[PDB]
Amino acid sequence: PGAPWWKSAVFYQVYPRSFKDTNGDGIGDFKGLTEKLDYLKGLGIDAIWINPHYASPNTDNGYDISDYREVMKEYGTMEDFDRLMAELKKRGMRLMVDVVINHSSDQHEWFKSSRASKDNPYRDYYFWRDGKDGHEPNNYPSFFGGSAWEKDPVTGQYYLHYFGRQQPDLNWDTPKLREELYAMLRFWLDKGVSGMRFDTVATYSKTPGFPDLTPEQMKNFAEAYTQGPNLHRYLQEMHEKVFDHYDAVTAGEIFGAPLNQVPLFIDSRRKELDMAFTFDLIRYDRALDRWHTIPRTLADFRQTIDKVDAIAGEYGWNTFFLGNHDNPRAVSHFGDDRPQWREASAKALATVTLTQRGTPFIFQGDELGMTNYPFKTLQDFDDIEVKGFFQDYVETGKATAEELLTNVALTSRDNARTPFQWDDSANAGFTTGKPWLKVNPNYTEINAAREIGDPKSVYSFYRNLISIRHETPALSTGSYRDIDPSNADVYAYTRSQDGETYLVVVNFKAEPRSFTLPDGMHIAETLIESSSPAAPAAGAASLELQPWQSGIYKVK
Ligand SMILES: O[C@H]1[C@H](O)[C@@H](O)CN2CC[C@H](O)[C@H]12
Ligand SMILES: [Ca+2]
Repeated sequence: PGAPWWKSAVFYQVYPRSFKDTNGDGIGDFKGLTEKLDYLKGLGIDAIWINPHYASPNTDNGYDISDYREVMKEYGTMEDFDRLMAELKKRGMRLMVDVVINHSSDQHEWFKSSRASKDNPYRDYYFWRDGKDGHEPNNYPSFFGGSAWEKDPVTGQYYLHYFGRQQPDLNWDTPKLREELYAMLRFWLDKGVSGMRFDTVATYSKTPGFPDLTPEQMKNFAEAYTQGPNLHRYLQEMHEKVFDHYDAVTAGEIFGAPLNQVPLFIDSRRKELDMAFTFDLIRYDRALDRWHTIPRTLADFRQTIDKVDAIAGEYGWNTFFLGNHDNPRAVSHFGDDRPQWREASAKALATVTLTQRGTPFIFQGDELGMTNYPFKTLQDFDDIEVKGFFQDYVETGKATAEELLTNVALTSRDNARTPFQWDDSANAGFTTGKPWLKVNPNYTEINAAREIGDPKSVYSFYRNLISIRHETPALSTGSYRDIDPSNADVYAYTRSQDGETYLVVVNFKAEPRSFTLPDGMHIAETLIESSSPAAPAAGAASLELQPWQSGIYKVK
């Protein structure tokens, strides 16, 4: 046969709100993105995943949708969206949109209607329950602070919201609701979108009766929220009624679920979703409370990647990324963002990202080596999630405001949301006004204009890597083997296909290291290296590595 285009594609994630402002209000928009398509095409991007672009009050920057058929006012008009679509097609590029249907905004007409009385036809489009013992219906906590149940004086009942209080969860147990969601998907699919990514797909099915979580379940409530008994039945129904009739690739953001459950969502035979977005790797060093970090090593990094790759089996398929809108900057998180190591570790991480088995997603700015932001106060964070931590940990006295600041500065989602650094003009050329979130001061040295014409820049390294992955089948769809899962200094692995085998070797330490190839394996050619003064000699049986050196080789 032949593998789907998405298996060998290189994606780029665009967080519109922080990509390019074209009208000075401080917020990125569609015209800004459209304006930059040549830039992304020049980088080598085959497809783009854009975060929510629908009408929204923005309590959660797009993830709280008030109208699924209207574009977000801040991003432009439907006309602008259409133009973006057309310009993408002109360049033979594809678009993947985010689909948020676990919950809607509390400003969506379905909710306004639903909440008005106990007897309207939209009551069951959401979850309404009586409280118990003078308290909420049960002990369900919300990811964004306090209880997941909010009382509404109009009826005396509580509505469910796993996330924000203004993000009431939709009721998938109601057939009419499901049908409205399907009609909604076709609306966008009919416009030609090539892919759909489903925000927290594993939480659609709620547990019948809403019994309290046990003390143990309470310790990782996210997991219990992915245990609805009708989850896969709904996902299968959605595929049968919708995707079965289209040519779009589907991807699921499997948030909170144990890795062993992943295959149920992506095994092509099950006819649910095509690709998986998991959190195991990107949160491999994150505490349960989500704002503390736990020390880990390369050994933990690779072993996690090893498990994730393994559950894709023969019929499944994974996405791979080191960054996104919900996590700290890749170079800061996995590399070394100190002035003297930022570029070297950034290039090394790029080598990892583009040689992994699965479909790579490059988050905007990582091609430049962008870092975390130097937050000084809790007020420097815009994120609703941080407010949630304050409510749950500072007001309850479990931690001081300074403790929260110290720790969340390294885990916050806002680290990834500061304006993309185009050049060194005001606000790194992101806007002519005041950015919605402060630009990182390091924009004077880290910016696209400065790296674009520099063949030694992190940008060029990514471009060269993308070019190379595109020309080497084994690097996309080939098998994967970790040479030594327990090694905490150097990450080395092979990718193979149709007799050809490649070797990737990446030094994660800021010191010289050595690597001996597996018995009987020899360097045949060097495809590329970063931070290396000399390529190995043909036939080499070992490698000498500089601090943070990376390389892709064809072996024999
Ligand atoms: O970005 C968030 C968003 O705030 C919510 O709609 C929930 N989603 C699931 C968790 C994932 O990170 C994503
Ligand atoms: Ca704007």
